[PDB]
Amino acid sequence: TEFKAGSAKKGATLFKTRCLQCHTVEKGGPHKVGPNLHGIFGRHSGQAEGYSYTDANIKKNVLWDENNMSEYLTNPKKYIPGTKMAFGGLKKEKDRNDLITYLKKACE
Amino acid sequence: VTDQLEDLREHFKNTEEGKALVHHYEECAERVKIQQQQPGYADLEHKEDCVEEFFHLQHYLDTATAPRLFDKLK
Amino acid sequence: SFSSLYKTFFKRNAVFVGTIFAGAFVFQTVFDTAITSWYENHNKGKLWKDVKARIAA
Amino acid sequence: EQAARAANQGALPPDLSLIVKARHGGCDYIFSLLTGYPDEPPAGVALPPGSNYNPYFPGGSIAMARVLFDDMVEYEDGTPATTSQMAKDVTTFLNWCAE
Amino acid sequence: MTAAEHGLHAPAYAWSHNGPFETFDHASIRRGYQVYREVCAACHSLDRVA
Ligand code: HEM
Ligand code: HEM
Ligand SMILES: OC[C@H]1O[C@@](CO)(O[C@H]2O[C@H](CO)[C@@H](O)[C@H](O)[C@H]2O)[C@@H](O)[C@@H]1O
Repeated sequence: TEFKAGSAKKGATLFKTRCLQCHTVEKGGPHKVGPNLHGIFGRHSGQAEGYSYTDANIKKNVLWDENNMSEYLTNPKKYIPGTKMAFGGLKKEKDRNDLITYLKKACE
Repeated sequence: VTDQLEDLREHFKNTEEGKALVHHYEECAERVKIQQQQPGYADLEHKEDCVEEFFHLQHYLDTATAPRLFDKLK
Repeated sequence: SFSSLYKTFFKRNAVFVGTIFAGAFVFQTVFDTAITSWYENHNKGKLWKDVKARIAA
Repeated sequence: EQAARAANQGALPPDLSLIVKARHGGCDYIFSLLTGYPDEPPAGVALPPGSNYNPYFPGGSIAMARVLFDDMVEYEDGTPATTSQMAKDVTTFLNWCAE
Repeated sequence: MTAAEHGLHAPAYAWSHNGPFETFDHASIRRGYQVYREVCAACHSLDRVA
């Protein structure tokens, strides 16, 4: 229950500057360095068709929700060791809460 | 503790010279924003950009922040 | 280089090769130590030795 | 190289062992590049999909995005990990790698 | 050559290793390695360093 709803506006800026380089959010969006994230919540990790994930990501088999997403974004390689995702991590809970809030709205 | 270079850059954007330069860039930006709204903008081959104005601004900021930044760092 | 000072050691003769070579050996040692001490002191705090000491915790 | 490019939309991140000596500007250029990404490119500049604007890079269009952000690293010695501090420290490390 | 094509001139920062009598700041090198490992290493190799 750690995830708290925040500003979707601030989350969009975080996605633009921190995730947009490797990810897309629109439905039917193309894959880049990372797989398209539409429909990520409520779905298990490493299942987007057309993208080649690492065995570490697939074997993780995480059913994505707001809370484990928060822990993942804090330190990706610590949560899913052996993953291709190269991210710095959001140490501040406010950043995570805002980013996830935007992500929830982006795929509704 | 916010970024020391960001602080210094913000400070110098506020000097008289810094404000004149941001003004010149902002004026170019507005002019470009208008050109884009015009019909058949995609077909011009002589589209103006504001790189030069942005460069003048950045060069001025660099000239002021470069010799001061490291005294603020570890 | 005072005439009297030079004469006390060399009496109007030029310095001979053997003494030049011997003097070069001593110079090499003293000069290196002198330069090294000055150089390390001028950069005190930046050297690994100084940083390794700082990491006491 | 194939794997490298596949992980960076076709671009190849160069080895950094000699980057400081392999670029005009040396430490100044490396530092200015890492701390020189504006939030948006100057007006009228069409940035090729997948590119990032940085005035210090010839042509302004670079395949590397800004990667340094405040506090992304926790310095062992207590030093505040600001963007400029990290850029200064990594550039110094890279200068040592090269020389 | 236009300004854009050439790239903005990088200004002169006061690196503590600038100057004939100056060594590198080894604490800065140490910290810089950490930045390389945690950030740069994901995309950048350092092949010539043993
Ligand atoms: C905070 C910004 C980011 C968010 C919210 C984010 C989110 C995600 C999520 C939730 C996944 C899991 C995908 C799945 O299981 O279907 C993922 C995978 C991935 N992401 Fe990101 N990401 C971000 C930034 C980045 C960046 C900057 C890059 C590129 C340098 C990147 C590269 C990847 C890759 C390569 C994968 C695949 C992992 C694997 O197969 O091991 N991501 N990302
Ligand atoms: C603070 C850590 C990093 C440092 C010090 C660094 C440094 C550099 C430098 C100096 C260049 C050369 C630019 C030139 O040609 O003048 C470069 C290019 C590049 N970097 Fe990085 N980088 C870092 C992290 C990253 C990360 C994490 C990635 C992958 C997500 C990345 C991807 C690239 C790419 C794709 C290029 C090629 C750019 C181009 O030629 O258009 N870099 N980097
Ligand atoms: O490939 C990166 C991708 O990010 C975007 C997001 O809008 O570019 C923005 O963020 C970059 C990261 O620093 C900036 O360099 C760029 O100027 C900014 O527009 C995409 O435009 C770009 O393809």
